Amino acid sequence: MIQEQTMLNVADNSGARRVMCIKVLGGSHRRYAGVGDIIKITIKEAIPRGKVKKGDVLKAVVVRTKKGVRRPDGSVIRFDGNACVLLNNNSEQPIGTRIFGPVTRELRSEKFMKIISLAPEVL
Amino acid sequence: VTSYIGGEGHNLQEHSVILIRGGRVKDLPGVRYHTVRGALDCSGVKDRKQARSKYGVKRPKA
Amino acid sequence: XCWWGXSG
Amino acid sequence: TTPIARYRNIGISAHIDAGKTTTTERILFYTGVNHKSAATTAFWSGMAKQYEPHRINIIDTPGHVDFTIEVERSMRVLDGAVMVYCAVGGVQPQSETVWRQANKYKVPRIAFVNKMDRMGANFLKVVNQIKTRLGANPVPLQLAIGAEEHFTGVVDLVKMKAINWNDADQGVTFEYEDIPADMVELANEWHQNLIESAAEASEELMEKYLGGEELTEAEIKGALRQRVLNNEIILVTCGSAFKNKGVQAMLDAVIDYLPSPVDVPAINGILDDGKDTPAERHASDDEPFSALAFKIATDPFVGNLTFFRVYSGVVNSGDTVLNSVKAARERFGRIVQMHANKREEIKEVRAGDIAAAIGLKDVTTGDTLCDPDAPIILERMEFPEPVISIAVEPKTKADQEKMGLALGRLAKEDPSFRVWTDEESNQTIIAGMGELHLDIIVDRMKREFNVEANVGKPQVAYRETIRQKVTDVEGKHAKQSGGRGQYGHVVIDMYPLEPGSNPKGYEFINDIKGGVIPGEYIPAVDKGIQEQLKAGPLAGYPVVDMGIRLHFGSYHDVDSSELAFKLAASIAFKEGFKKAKPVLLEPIMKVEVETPEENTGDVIGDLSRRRGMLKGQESEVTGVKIHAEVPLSEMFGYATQLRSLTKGRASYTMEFLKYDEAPSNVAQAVIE
RNA sequence: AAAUUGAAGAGUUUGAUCAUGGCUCAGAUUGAACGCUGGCGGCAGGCCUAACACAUGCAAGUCGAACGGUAACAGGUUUGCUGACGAGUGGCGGACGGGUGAGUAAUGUCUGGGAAACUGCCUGAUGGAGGGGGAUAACUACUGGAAA
RNA sequence: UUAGCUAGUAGGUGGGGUAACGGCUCACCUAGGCGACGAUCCCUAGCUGGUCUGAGAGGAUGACCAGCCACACUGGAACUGAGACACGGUCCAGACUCCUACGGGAGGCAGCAGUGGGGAAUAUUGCACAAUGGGCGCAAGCCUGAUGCAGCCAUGCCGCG
RNA sequence: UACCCGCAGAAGAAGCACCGGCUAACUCCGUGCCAGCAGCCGCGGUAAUACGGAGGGUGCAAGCGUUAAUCGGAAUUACUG
Ligand SMILES: Nc1nc2c(ncn2[C@@H]2O[C@H](COP(=O)(O)OP(=O)(O)O)[C@@H](O)[C@H]2O)c(=O)[nH]1
Ligand SMILES: [Mg+2]
Ligand SMILES: [Mg+2]
Ligand SMILES: [Mg+2]
Ligand SMILES: [Mg+2]
Ligand SMILES: [Mg+2]
Ligand SMILES: [Mg+2]
Ligand SMILES: [Mg+2]
Ligand SMILES: [Mg+2]
Ligand SMILES: [Mg+2]
Ligand SMILES: [Mg+2]
Ligand SMILES: [Mg+2]
Ligand SMILES: [Mg+2]
Ligand SMILES: [Mg+2]
Ligand SMILES: [Mg+2]
Ligand SMILES: [Mg+2]
Repeated sequence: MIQEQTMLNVADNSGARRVMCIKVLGGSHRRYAGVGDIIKITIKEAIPRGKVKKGDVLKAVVVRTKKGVRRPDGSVIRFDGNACVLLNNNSEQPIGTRIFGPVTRELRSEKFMKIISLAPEVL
Repeated sequence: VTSYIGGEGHNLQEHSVILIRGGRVKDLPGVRYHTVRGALDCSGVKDRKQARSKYGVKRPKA
Repeated sequence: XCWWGXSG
Repeated sequence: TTPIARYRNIGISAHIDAGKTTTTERILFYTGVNHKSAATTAFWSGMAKQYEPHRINIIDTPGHVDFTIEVERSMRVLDGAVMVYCAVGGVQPQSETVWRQANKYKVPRIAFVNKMDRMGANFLKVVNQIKTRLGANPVPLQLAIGAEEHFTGVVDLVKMKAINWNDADQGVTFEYEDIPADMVELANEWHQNLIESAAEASEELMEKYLGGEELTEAEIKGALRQRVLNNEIILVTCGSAFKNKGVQAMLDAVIDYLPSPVDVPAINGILDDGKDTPAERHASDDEPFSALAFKIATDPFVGNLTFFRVYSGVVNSGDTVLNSVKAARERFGRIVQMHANKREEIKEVRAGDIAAAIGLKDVTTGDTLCDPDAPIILERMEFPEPVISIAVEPKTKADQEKMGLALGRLAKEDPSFRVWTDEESNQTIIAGMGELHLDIIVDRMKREFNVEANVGKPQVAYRETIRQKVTDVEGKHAKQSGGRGQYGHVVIDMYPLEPGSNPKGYEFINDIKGGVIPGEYIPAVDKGIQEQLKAGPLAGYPVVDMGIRLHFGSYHDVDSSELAFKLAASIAFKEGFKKAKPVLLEPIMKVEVETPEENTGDVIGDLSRRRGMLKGQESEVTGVKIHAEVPLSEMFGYATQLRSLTKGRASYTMEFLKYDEAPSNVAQAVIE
């Protein structure tokens, strides 16, 4: 359940270390972003010489959430942190070339086959 | 830095890729470099038949 | 300033 | 190591969306099944493997008028041509242009009608359109048994047998069967037309046919080859590159009806340099090596790839070459030929074949590569003049150095794309054959090179002129406060000179009489006035068509100096310009437009919508010529609007004519 | 016997002078570059920058006289029977040769010493080399993975 | 325009450890040790035989050839072996890139050739083990981008037209 | 392959800098503090051996100039001195 002001760790190698959701996209009065939801973000921390710089505003896809996801059998998969993969503002494609940490089959859509194929573990 | 274009005609404009070599222009304070003519964007002096190598002018077809 | 034939 | 020079060099040319990429993909599939953009080599026997497997050099040429440059180079280099026509579209605007490019190089061509399966598609209609719009003779080698939804295959007129392809095998297996009786009633008449055309070319077969003896298949096929080489006729076949029916047969027709490298006329050129002696290089290995460079490209893991066509002679690795056009000595190594599956190193390239020489350091597009001994200069390929120009300014100041390198690299690979820096605005202006062409170069500069840029409209070079004459303009410059001061007094008359009176457009009159102004100071006054023209008082634009008269003045024995008189002249010039009526001038272009008669009203109206004034109109056998005088500021992206009005069938040329004054609304806009 | 038998000045501060004092020039050199030009041979040299990133081919294998076996080839439906040896076990090499100068102001290098050591292959000497045990690759059968 | 630095630090005793000596390591004991003959810290740097220049002293330099040192994507660690904490070995971690059927896999040109990039600037994806070496083998042989050559280049010297 | 022999025929093969002094080598024409030149001094505003060109000369030569860099001259860090 990611809302505006939520800080998320970055799962890619774009160079952003921490990001803040500034808007949950996809609806008017939309409140929460879960796994697989695109959110506008601002880089609050970035490594030097990275592909992204502190203050940049761009889209991101939420890949791991502490609230977790629900499976059709009632199973719940939860993580110990909220993490996102930064996406180009226009093409909604991943800025980085590597994905760190597990991801959920919730991202197995056509837009996110890149992320799925690069994740170390998909559960 | 500042460089001196030498010869009667210069084609240099803005954003011109050129090659610079040492050489101070006594009467110009701060100009300690000379543009090389005949190199990259910079061209050779037109109708030059003496010291053509210094000004990068090809041998006349004569 | 305005076309390949040079000119304004 | 030589194939018997039975390779079929061909180029796929058609209107956009016609099927050029689908057809070529199917060509690679069928030739590849027979075995156990960019140039490609395949191997094609017959469908029944009747023909000896021949190398097929296939290039899919781009349909867009924006990318016409590639069609030009392809038609010249490629001996044969295959024109794809959409069955619903028939002869669309671009397909009309590609015909003319083939006409320029006299390239023998056959026609494949694609999209037979599509609804409302008629094979005969497209043949009728080919005869009426392109003014050419179309002969149906193959008729189509099925139409639209009921399209099931393509019938063969020469054998008078229906061909059924296998839907399950993806068209891999051909079948031969009787023509349905409903289809046959039409087939007989078309087969008679095929026979009639073959007889005309041979003349010997013509008398035999008139007597009444049936022409041989061996003899009809021969005569049809004869006439395609003559360029008198075109051969039409129909197929669906999606339903996988018909493409296979068209290839066998290409091999049996198109020219070999030997069949085409030998390339013409200037032997050595000077005297314009005809090179007359015959296309054969024995004659001195001759080649031309087309479609140069760059690879990250390979050296620059320079695609070349060897007309005569054989080139090898470690072989010296001469760039006749650039006067540059060259050497050849690492040649590669690209098959559909892979690219392979080849030690030698026989005449009549195309390959890509990796690492050719001095070879741009349109360069003639020949042996240093016995040099030959084949002419450079036709390069079209750009039709639209836009200003490119880098989004970041740092990108300016990178952008210039990037646009130059794009300009080296593509002849049509041009780059320059206008002296007035010092802006980078790019020129291209279409709006889309410029857009793709911009995207490449961003996607390929790391340089994003801002598109803009070029800044027009405004001029200033004077209306009305102001007399008795006096300018006194005095700086005397102790020691040596500078004193100069000049009385001048600023008048508007006529536009055509003198080449400079400026006249200085030494009307001084007596010793009022010493002769030595008059040149300094003239120098100050010329300097003022360089930066106009109102808007900073250069002054033009203006002359002045110096009639009186004053001096001092110690104070007067050349510099003092120049500054006094500058003061007087400004005062006179302020009172004389200063008007900005807008450059006017003489524009000539060739338009189809139907759209002449639309083009004339568009020119009238612009502040342009029509000065002429010539009706022509092909098109209607319109002459108009239009300010260059109004002439921006004119090609886009002109193409929208005329279905991209109209071309325009322009030349700077004169600097007529701008309208007040535009002139005030320029001042701001 | 012979094996450094080796050291040059000039221009420019002044109206002129002398001193001081810089600046500049004449010489040699270079992993050079550039501009113009270019017949040839011999010999040498050739990323000085990003120890930047590297597509591809190759740069370390060999031994059947260690051993089971013989895939395959060649001879005398078949075999290890032979030549010869794929794969495998075993031995040896792979620490050499080749590249580069990032690090390193001394833990390195050079100069001269030392004392408390090791050392395949090579070499000289003196002997021995006795007699057994268990296992395992390849292999066969089965089975998993797109491949590894 | 770096004055203090050090606590296994400095030494002793015992144990362990290494092929070997040794705070090498550990326990205890003592309170040492270095430093204006510049310790510590900071910047820079492979070192040498030599080279260039200078009458010489000296100054500059360390490309090529030979000796030595160090390094092998980055950081760490061991294994085997006489010998490596190993360029084309292993394990881990990190950055990066590639293959995939999406389950997982793979790699390291500062070898030679070669490409992009940077730069004023620097070469062929050549041939052969014939010679000289090296590895293996009884040898024959095989392997050898060592080496021998060949290409490119007025880059230098030298000779000639 | 080096090398040697036979053939044909002057045939296939010269450029680059410089000339005020320092520093070897001079006049004319254009130009008129402009355009340019320049290592240093300095030249050019109407007879410019200093600029641009022509003729003539000079230096070197398959090279010749220019820039960069090192040492010398610099006793201009002087141990010699
Ligand atoms: N129905 C039908 N569609 C076709 C056929 N050939 C090509 N197309 C479609 O036409 C579209 C454009 O074809 P393309 O090869 O891109 O044409 P190009 O732009 O001339 O290269 C493709 O998406 C094809 O699906 C055909 O024979 N039948
Ligand atoms: Mg296409
Ligand atoms: Mg359409
Ligand atoms: Mg290096
Ligand atoms: Mg170092
Ligand atoms: Mg270093
Ligand atoms: Mg001395
Ligand atoms: Mg061990
Ligand atoms: Mg190794
Ligand atoms: Mg390696
Ligand atoms: Mg290499
Ligand atoms: Mg570069
Ligand atoms: Mg090998
Ligand atoms: Mg003299
Ligand atoms: Mg002369
Ligand atoms: Mg000295």
